[PDB]
Amino acid sequence: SLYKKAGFYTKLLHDGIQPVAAIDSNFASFTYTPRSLPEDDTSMAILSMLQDMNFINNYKIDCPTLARFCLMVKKGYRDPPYHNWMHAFSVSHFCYLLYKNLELTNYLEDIEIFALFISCMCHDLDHRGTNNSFQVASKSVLAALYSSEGSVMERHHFAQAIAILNTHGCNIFDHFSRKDYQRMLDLMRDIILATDLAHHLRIFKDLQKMAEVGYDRNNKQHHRLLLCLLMTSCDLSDQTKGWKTTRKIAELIYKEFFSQGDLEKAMGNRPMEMMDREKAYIPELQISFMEHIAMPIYKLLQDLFPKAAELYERVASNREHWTKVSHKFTIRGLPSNNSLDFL
Ligand SMILES: FC(F)(F)c1ccc(C2(Nc3nc(Cl)nc4[nH]ncc34)CC2)cc1
Ligand SMILES: [Mg+2]
Ligand SMILES: [Zn+2]
Repeated sequence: SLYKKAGFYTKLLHDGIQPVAAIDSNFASFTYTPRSLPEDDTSMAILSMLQDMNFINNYKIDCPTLARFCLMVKKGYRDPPYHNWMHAFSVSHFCYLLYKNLELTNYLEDIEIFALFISCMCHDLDHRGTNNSFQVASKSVLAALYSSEGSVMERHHFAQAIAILNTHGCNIFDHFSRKDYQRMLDLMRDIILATDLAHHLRIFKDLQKMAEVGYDRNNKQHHRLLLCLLMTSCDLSDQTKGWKTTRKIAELIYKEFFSQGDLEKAMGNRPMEMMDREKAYIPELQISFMEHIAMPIYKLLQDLFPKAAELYERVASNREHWTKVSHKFTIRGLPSNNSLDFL
């Protein structure tokens, strides 16, 4: 359960902005797997995505500042099995895919799409590999600061994003007017807070009403609801890839969850079944998660955007795969080598 922080640019300045096709001919496709990109090339890819969506020119972002901001964001992640920089990078890449494939400019303002992308990069900053309940039970400093207000980790991720912006030479919004700077801060707050599953459960009925009634580009509340759904779709986007990706990501999620469970047992507390390596049955847990969480999210995206139908079908397909592998996976927890390669 010990996950380190790396700390407390010239290569990026020389040629950090590359045309996206030079990274991969399939870079703008829903079939691209951003986790296949070497970690050392992710900062360059973030700049390339911002350049390709024309945010650098349109918002007059200073490249050296953007380069330092990206490197600070990357250094802001610890190394738990799942909630690390590679997860934030892939979430950010999915946000770029939504922009490239769904024509978001017809549903949201350019500033909202910009905030969505930046929020994707920052959304799990300084994650400790533990959930909100753990912060409360361990009586952590983060729970002392935010438990009374809800979404302990999410409030911390936002606070860490703000601290990066307040670091000298990293303020990418420095030249914005007081009104636009505040709007960026407000959007990032709401978008990051939408990554709390408890928040998604609370607004579901309203998201399912919006899809039923149809999207209204002049309803400010519809813009807020869409941003929440888009953020959760980016957060769970590993579920829209091939079966090898979903299987590997399930292995990382449970390595992280089981370490939290071992830590709660060492504290003399009984963990949730899904966090207990002696009780958890991963195929059944993934089928419930796919059915209750990911599948309804992508079905809502399909209802609002017809081009997103392939995403839902890919998620439904990965859920069907868990049913088929459950015959070959006959143990609780993970095998001794923490790998699901045997499947
Ligand atoms: F809000 C939301 F965006 F929908 C969201 C919902 C769940 C989660 C996490 N929990 C999961 N639990 C299980 Cl069993 N499998 C998983 N696969 N990918 C994620 C995830 C990672 C914390 C994050 C965001
Ligand atoms: Mg999170
Ligand atoms: Zn996340």
